[PDB]
Amino acid sequence: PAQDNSRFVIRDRNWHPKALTPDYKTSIARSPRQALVSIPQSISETTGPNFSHLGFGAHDHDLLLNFGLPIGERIIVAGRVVDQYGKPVPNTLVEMWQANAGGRYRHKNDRYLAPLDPNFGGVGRCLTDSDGYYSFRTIKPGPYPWRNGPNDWRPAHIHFGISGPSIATKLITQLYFEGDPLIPMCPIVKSIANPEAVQQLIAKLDMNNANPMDCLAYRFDIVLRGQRKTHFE
Amino acid sequence: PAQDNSRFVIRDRNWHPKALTPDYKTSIARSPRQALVSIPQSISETTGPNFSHLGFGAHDHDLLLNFGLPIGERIIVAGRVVDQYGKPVPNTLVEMWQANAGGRYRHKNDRYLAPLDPNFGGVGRCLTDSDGYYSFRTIKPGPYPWRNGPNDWRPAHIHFGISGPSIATKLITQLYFEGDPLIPMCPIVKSIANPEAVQQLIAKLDMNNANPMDCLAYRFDIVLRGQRKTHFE
Amino acid sequence: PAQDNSRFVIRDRNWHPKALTPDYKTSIARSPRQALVSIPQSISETTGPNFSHLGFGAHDHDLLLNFGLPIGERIIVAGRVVDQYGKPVPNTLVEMWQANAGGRYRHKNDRYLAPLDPNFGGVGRCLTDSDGYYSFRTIKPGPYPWRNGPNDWRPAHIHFGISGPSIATKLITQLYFEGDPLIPMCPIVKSIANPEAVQQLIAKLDMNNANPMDCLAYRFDIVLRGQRKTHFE
Amino acid sequence: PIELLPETPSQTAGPYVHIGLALEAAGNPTRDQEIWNRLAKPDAPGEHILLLGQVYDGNGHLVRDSFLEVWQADANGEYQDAYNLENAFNSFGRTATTFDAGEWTLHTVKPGVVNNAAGVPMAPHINISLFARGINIHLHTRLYFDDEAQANAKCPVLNLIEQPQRRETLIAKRCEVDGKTAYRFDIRIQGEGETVFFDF
Amino acid sequence: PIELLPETPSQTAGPYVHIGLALEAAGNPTRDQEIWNRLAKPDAPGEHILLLGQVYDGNGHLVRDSFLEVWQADANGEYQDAYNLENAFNSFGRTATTFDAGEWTLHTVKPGVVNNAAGVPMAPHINISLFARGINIHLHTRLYFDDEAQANAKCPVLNLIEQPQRRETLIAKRCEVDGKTAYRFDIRIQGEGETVFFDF
Amino acid sequence: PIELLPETPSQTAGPYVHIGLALEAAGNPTRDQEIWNRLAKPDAPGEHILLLGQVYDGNGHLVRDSFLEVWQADANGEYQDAYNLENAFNSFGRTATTFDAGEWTLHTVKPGVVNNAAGVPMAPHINISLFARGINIHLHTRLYFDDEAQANAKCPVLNLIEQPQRRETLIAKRCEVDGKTAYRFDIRIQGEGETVFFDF
Amino acid sequence: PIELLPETPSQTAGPYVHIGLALEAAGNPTRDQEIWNRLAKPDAPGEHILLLGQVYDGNGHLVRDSFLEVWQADANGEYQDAYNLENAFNSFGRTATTFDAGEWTLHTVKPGVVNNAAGVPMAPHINISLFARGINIHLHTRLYFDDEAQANAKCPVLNLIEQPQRRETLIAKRCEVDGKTAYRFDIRIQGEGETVFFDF
Ligand SMILES: O=C(O)c1ccc(O)c(F)c1
Ligand SMILES: O=C(O)c1ccc(O)c(F)c1
Ligand SMILES: O=C(O)c1ccc(O)c(F)c1
Ligand SMILES: O=C(O)c1ccc(O)c(F)c1
Ligand SMILES: O=C(O)c1ccc(O)c(F)c1
Ligand SMILES: O=C(O)c1ccc(O)c(F)c1
Ligand SMILES: O=C(O)c1ccc(O)c(F)c1
Ligand SMILES: [Fe+3]
Ligand SMILES: [Fe+3]
Ligand SMILES: [Fe+3]
Ligand SMILES: [Fe+3]
Repeated sequence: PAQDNSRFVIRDRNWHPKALTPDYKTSIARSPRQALVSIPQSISETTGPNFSHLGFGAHDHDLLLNFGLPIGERIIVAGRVVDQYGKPVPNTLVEMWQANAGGRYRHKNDRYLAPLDPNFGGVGRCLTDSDGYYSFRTIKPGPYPWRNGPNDWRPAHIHFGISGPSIATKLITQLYFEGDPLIPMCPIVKSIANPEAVQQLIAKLDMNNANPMDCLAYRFDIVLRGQRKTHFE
Repeated sequence: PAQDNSRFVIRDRNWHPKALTPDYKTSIARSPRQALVSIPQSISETTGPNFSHLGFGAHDHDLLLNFGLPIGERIIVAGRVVDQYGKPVPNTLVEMWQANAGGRYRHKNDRYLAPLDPNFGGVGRCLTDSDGYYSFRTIKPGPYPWRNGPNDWRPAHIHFGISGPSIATKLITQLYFEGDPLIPMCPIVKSIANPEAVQQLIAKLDMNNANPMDCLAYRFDIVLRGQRKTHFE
Repeated sequence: PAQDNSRFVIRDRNWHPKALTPDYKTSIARSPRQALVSIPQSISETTGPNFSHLGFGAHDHDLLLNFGLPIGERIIVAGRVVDQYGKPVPNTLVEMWQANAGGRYRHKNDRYLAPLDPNFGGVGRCLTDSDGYYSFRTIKPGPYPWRNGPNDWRPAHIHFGISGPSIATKLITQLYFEGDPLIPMCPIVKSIANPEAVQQLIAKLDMNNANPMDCLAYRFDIVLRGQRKTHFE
Repeated sequence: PIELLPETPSQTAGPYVHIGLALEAAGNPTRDQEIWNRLAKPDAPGEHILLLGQVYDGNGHLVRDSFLEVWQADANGEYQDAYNLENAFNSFGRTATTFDAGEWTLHTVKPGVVNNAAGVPMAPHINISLFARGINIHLHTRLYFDDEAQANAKCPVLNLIEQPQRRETLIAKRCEVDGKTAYRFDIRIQGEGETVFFDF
Repeated sequence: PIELLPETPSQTAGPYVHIGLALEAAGNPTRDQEIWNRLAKPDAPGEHILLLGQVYDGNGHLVRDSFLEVWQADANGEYQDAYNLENAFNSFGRTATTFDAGEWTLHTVKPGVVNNAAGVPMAPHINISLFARGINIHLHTRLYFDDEAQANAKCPVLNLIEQPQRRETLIAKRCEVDGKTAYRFDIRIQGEGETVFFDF
Repeated sequence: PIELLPETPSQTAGPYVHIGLALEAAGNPTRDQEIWNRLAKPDAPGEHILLLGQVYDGNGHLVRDSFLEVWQADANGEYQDAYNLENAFNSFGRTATTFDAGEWTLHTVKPGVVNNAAGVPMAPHINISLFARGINIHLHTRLYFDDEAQANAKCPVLNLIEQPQRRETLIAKRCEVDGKTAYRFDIRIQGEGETVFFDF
Repeated sequence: PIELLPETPSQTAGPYVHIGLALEAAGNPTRDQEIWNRLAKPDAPGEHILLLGQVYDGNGHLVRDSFLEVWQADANGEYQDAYNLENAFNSFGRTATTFDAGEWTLHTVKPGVVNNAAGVPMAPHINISLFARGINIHLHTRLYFDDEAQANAKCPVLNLIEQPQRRETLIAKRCEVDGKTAYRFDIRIQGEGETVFFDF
C-alpha cells in the first residue's frame, strides 16, 4: 500500500481562480459561502492512484483513429508534466476531451447546431513516460457559443485532467490556443485574476514538433504541486 | 459603351509585394527580369466590366448551403470596399474561394491527406450593395502544408478577387485571421515588405456582427485605387 | 405596427456599473443575487415606442420658462444622440430632471435646507431632430448632500432618460460637468469601474454654442446600443 | 477585434425620478400630454384588465420609490409603437409605486401571442423595466398570466429558465378588484423568491 | 522569498466532463478499461456498502452534471494505489450524478482506520473531490459514517472544524437498499447546511 | 505630402484559383452564370477569331496553372461594360491554361480602334491580366495583331516601348484553326523574349 | 511559438579547405588515417565503379577548389555508419577537385536500393554535399545512374522535382575508364542546366 512519505507545497488560491467569479453565471450558485477548512496533510491526502497497470488501448491518445478521418486541423498536442520544483512526473494519467472542428461535442446535452463529425469521438488518455512526456493526436476544436451572457463564445480549448502522484496534486484544467482573440473575452478564462496565470493555459505553436505535409503541433507543459520529503516533523 | 472619365491613383509598388521574393520559391521563375513599362491611362485602362446584370443564385455567397452542413467553425465574412479617397465602391464583384476546415481544397491537384467535406465546395461571389458592403457565410478554413521549404504552412486564409470600377482597380489578394501565429512565418505573406501593409490583410474578429448561438463574424474591409476626375488634361 | 427587423449590439455589463457596488449603500439590498438570464432578441425586445406624435409644449425643453427667471447660471445643454455605429437617432425622446442652483429638488421627499426657487421646476423633454440633436435651456444644478456615508455630496448633475428605437436601447443616466472636483469622490459615479466610462458622462464646456452676454453652454453626446439588420437568421 | 463606440454608461434614476417621469407622483403640476399607466381606453378591443404589484428589496422591505416602464402587444399580438394619447390603445406605459402603500397600478388589455425570432409563439406577456435609487442599471423582466398555463408551458422564453421553480416568479396571480379582472405581480429584487430578470 | 514555478491554474470541468471521464454517462461507447464506481468486487474483504447522494446548489436545486472522485483505504485501513481492474479492491473510484434523478452511487467497502501524521487515528472516511460546471476549482470533502460516533468524536480532522454544528455535514446517514447496507451523503455546496470543504 | 488610405496589398492567386474563377477547370460543377472565354456570340458583328497561346516561365517551362482576364473593345472600337450573357458580345472574359496542353483559348472578335486620352488612335489591342501561383501581383500586357502593321507602326502605346525588339513581343501571329482565323499569343514571363508588361 | 536554440550559422569553407579536410591536396603530409575517396576495397561486394566529375560556376568556369562529401548505401542498400579503414566498404567518403584539371574521383560500388520513410523504394543514389569558397552554405544533391532508368522513373525523390528536364541534371552518364565502369557527374552550380540542389 501507499506510504505517507511526502508533502505537497500549499496551493496558491490567489493564483487559481476563486470559487465566486460572477461573470461566469453558474459559479454564483455553485460556490461555497463558508471558508474552506485547512487541515494538515496526512496519508489520506498525500497518496493517490497509480495508473501504471490500466490497460490502455493502442489508440487511446489518437483521436484521429479512436472513434474514415475526422474533418479539421490535424494537430499533435504534446508537452511535459513537471512539479513546482521542475521534477518530471512520470507514469501519470493525462485525460483530455474536446469538441470537433465545428465546436460541437459528442454529448446528449450538446444542442449546438454545428453538426457532429461521424469519425470523431473527442476523448483521449495517455500515461506520461519516464520523462513526464505526453502526446495526443487530434483536430483543433472550434469555439462554441454557450448560455452565459447573450453572446458568449468559449475560445477553442481542450479540457485536461491530470492525476499527479496524489489526490493533492489532482487537477482539471483547459488548454487554449496561441493568438486566439476569444481568450481575453472569456468569462471562464477571466475566472483567473492574474494575467500571468492565464498565460500558463496557452499552448504555443510548435513548428519543431510538426509532421511536414501532415499535421501542426502545439506544446502544453503542466506544472503540478511541488513534492518534497517531510522534515523535522 | 464605357467612357474615359476617370483617372486612378498610381499604384505604390513598394507597398504591394515585389515580383521577386525568393523565399516564395515559385516567384523566382515567374517574375519578370525587365522593368515594367509605365504607360499613360486611356479608356482601355480606366474602364472595366460592370457585373450588375450577372445572374446570381440565391446562395452564391453562402458557402454553408451552396454546395447537410459543412463541419467547421461557422463564420460570417463581411466588410466594405472603398477607394483610396474613402468612397464606397457599390455594385462591385467580390469572388472568394478557400479550403475546408481541414485545410483541404476541392481541386484535382490538391493531394493533401486531410479529407474533403461532402457538404463543402469552397466558392462564393457577392456584388457589393450601394454602400460598398459585402458578406459571405462560410466556415473558417484550416492552414495547410505546401511544397516550399520542408515545413511550410499557409496560415488559414480565404482567397479574394475584387473587380472595382476598372481593370486598373482589379485585385486578387488573401484574407488572414487575427492572431493566427502562422502569419509571420509565411513566405507568401512576407512577400509584402511593409509590416503595416501586412496588417491590411488581417480580418478582425467582429463580435458585433456575430449571430449568438450560431456563428462568429470577421470584418475585412478592402481598399481599391482612389478614382478621381481628369483635370487640366 | 412594429416590426422585428433589427438586432441590437449586446450590452457590455462590465462597462456599465454593476448591480452590487457596496459604497453606494442602497445598491446592497436593491441588487439581485441570482445571475440575469440571457434571452435571444425577439420582437418584444427589438421594438419600442415612437414619440413623434407626442404633443410637446412650446417650453418643454426650456427650464427658464417652463415652470420670473430662475436664479443660477444660465446654461444650454445640447448634444447628439447616436448609436454605437455612429448613426444619428432621429425623433427620439430625451427627458431630464435636476435640482436648482442650490441643489434643492422640487419633490416632496427632498428635505435639504437649500430653499426652492420660485421660478424653477426642474423637468424638461425634447425630441431629437432629424440629425439626432437635442437642446435644453436651464440653470446649472448645485451639488447636494445625501445620506450615504456621513459626508457624501453628489457632484452637480442632470438626470437624463433616452428612449431610442426600442426598449432594448432605453437608458437612464446622469450628466456631470467638466472639472467638478466632487466627481471622483462620488460613490454613485464610482459604481462605474472603468474611468474611461466615467469620461463619457462628463459634459464639456462649449463656448462655440454659448450666447455671448447671456448664457454658457455644455455639450453632452449620448451613444445608444448599435442597431444592425438581422442576417443569416 | 472590432470595437464600436461604447454605449453611454447607465446611472441610477435616483429617488427623485418622479419629477422627471411621473409628475403627478412628484406632487408637481403635469404637462398637457403625459405618458402614464392607462394603456387602454375603455373602448379598446381585448380583455380589459387591471395590473398591480409591489416591489421588495433583499430585506423584504417595500421599495416605495420604484419606477416602471411597460411594453406589450395589443389584443391581436401587435406592437403599437406610434404613441398617441388619441389612440384607443398604446403598447407603452409607465407607473410607479405609492410612497404610502408602495403599490403600482396599470390599466390595460391582455396582450395576444407573439412569435419569437424562430416562429415559435410566446405566452402572452408584458415586458417590464424597473428603475429606482440603488439600481445602477435597470432590471428587465416579464409578466406572464396564471390563466395561460397551457401557453406558458410552451413559452420558448420561459423555457430558457433552467429551474422550473424560478419560472413561477414570472407569473401574475389572477384576482378581481371591484368585480374587475386583475393580476397581481410582485417583484422581489433579491433573496427568497427573487424575481427572474433578463439580459438581452 | 524563494518562488517556485507556479502551478497550472484550474478551470471548470464544464458540463461535458462525462465525455472524458464518465463515458457511459455521456451516452458514448466506453473503452476496454474504465475507472468507475465499483471499488470492491463482491468477494472483497470488509463490510460491503452502497453509498449514494445528491448535490445541491445554493438555491437548493440539484446539480445534475456533477462529477466525483473518491479515495479510501481498504478494510484494513490500507491505501491500495496500484489501480487494476483485476483487483478485488481499488482505493480509487469515480461517479457522477444522473441527469434525471440527479443521484450518484458507489459500490465499495467501509474503510479501516488510518493515522494522521502525528500517529493519531482518524475516524473511517472517504476522501471526495467534486467537479462540475460553475466549479472553477474542485471542492474537497470527507464522508464519515453515523455509525462510528465514538471514532468521529475523537477524529483529529473532524476536531479541526470550529463549530460542532458544521461537523454534522460530513456524516453519512446509514440506511438499507434492497436489504443492503447503504449510507446517504448529500452535498450542499452553498447555504443552509453548507458542507464543509477542505484545503490541504 | 498628402497620403491617402493605402490600397489593399495584392497576393498570388495560388494554384487553386480555378475553384474560385474557373469552375470547369477545377473540375467542379459550375453555377447558372459563369464568366468564361466566349466573348462573342456567332451573330456578333465584326471578324470572329480564335485567340490561343501558352505561358512560359523563366526556365522556358509551361505555366499550367495560369489564369487570364481580358478586356477589349467590340468591332466598333467600343467598350461594352454592361456584362450580360444574353449579350451578343461582352468586352470582358476569362480563360485559363490546360493542366495538360497548357494552352488557353478565347473566342471573340477583333477589336475596333479606340484613341488614347490625347485623342490619338491606338492599334487594335486586347488588354490582358495574368494571374498564377508564383505571381505576387498580376501582370498587365496587351495583345496586338500581326496583320495590323500599319496601325501598330503608329500606336502611341507600342511607341512608348524604348527598344523596338521588345515591341514584337506584343504581336500575335495570325494563323488558321479548322479553317478559322486564329492568332497565337505566347507570353514569356522571364528571360529570352520576355514579354512587355505594363504599369498604369 | 516555441523556439529552440538556433543552429550555429554556416560559413564558407574558403579556398584553404584542403589543409583541414584534404591533406594531400593541400600538398601537406597526411596523418595515419585519413577520410578519402576510396569507399570500397577490392574485395568488397557489389559492382565496382569509378565516379568522376567537374564543377561549374555560373560563367561555365571550372570550380577548382571544391570539396565534396558523399554518403551512400553498400551493395545491399545498407548504410554502413561505423567508419573504419579496416572495412571493405565505408558508406562515407571525401573527394575534391584538382587545381589543374579540376576533376574529382571516387572509387566505390553501385549502391543498393533503400526505401523512403513511407516504405517506397528509391532509385540507386549517392548523397552529395558540395563545399567551396563562394559557397556560404553547402549544396546538397543526389547522383542517380543513367542505367537505372526504370527505377529512376519511379523514385519518390526524383518525382518531387516538378520539371522533368531538371531531373536529367541528377543523372550520371555511364562510360568506361581503363575498361572500368565509370559514370560522369558534372555539377552546374548556376545557369543553363543548373543542377537541382535539395533542402531537407
Ligand atoms: O470570495 C468571495 O468573494 C466570498 C467568499 C465567501 C463569502 O461568504 C462571500 F460573501 C464572498
Ligand atoms: O526586384 C528585383 O530584385 C529585380 C528586378 C529586376 C531584375 O532584373 C533584377 F535582377 C532584380
Ligand atoms: O456582482 C457581484 O459581486 C455579485 C453578484 C451576485 C452575487 O450573488 C454575488 F454574491 C456577488
Ligand atoms: O440616495 C440616492 O440614492 C440618490 C440621491 C441623489 C441622487 O442624485 C441620486 F442619483 C441618488
Ligand atoms: O456552461 C458552462 O459552464 C461551460 C460550457 C462549456 C465549457 O467548455 C465549459 F468549460 C463550461
Ligand atoms: O504553392 C503556392 O504557390 C500556393 C499554395 C497555397 C496557397 O494558398 C497559395 F496562395 C499559393
Ligand atoms: O577568398 C575567399 O573566399 C576566402 C578567403 C579566406 C577565407 O578564410 C575565406 F573564408 C574565404
Ligand atoms: Fe439627483
Ligand atoms: Fe468545453
Ligand atoms: Fe490557398
Ligand atoms: Fe580562412
